[PDB]
Amino acid sequence: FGQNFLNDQFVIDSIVSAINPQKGQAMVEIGPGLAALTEPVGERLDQLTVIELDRDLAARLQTHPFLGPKLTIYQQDAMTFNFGELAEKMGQPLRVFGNPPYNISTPLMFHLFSYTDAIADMHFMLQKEVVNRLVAGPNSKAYGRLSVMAQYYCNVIPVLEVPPSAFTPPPKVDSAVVRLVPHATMPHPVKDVRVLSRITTEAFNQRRKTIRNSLGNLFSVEVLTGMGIDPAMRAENISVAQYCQMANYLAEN
Ligand SMILES: [Cl-]
Ligand SMILES: [Cl-]
Repeated sequence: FGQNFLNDQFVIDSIVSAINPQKGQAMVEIGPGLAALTEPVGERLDQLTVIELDRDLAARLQTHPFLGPKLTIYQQDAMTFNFGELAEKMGQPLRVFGNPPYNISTPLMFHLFSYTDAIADMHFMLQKEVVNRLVAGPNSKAYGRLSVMAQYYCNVIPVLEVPPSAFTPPPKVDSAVVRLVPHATMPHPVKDVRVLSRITTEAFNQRRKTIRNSLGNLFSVEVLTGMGIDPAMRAENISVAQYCQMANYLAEN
């Protein structure tokens, strides 16, 4: 449980103009809620898809006077949803947007990243501290596994800052809308993304320990220094490119 609904008309119109929905596109809203974004987005379209977990909230959109005829509604967890299959059915990549429940906001990005070409872009309302993590550069408390994985997959652009008073009820923290665009060309292509995922996982479990300590399991001291990496570095010190280099190393050797 845990839902906060956008109430601010001027913020909503900002988010909507930021998303810039256009007829012909395959928009998919996650957590439409009380139709705060769904209404104004819907008005611009002839067809819309929404995934809403709450049984009552999904039922209400079904009988909405204007949205009703335009909507395909999936009453379920967005985590269990095959977006690739939808993009296949739609015949084009999806523009996913909305306000995912906090409890799945991190896993859903990962889920969505794996469909790669099936997603045109994403506009999400998320906790501020998560937006900080997504866009974080090295040498920061916010820089972590998520930073590296998201930046591997996507251009990450913070779009709008949203204070709690634009929600009923207000949340305990600040929020931000973030745009994520899967890379047309991978800046740091990686032969096996599973390896990058693993390196980052094991690296960031031991943030304080040095890369030499934290992943002496996977790389010898010579391998790291042969890559230009200082073994005395902690996980926060290693650039996104460097992580991708290490992943490419293990896959090729
Ligand atoms: Cl309503
Ligand atoms: Cl992290």
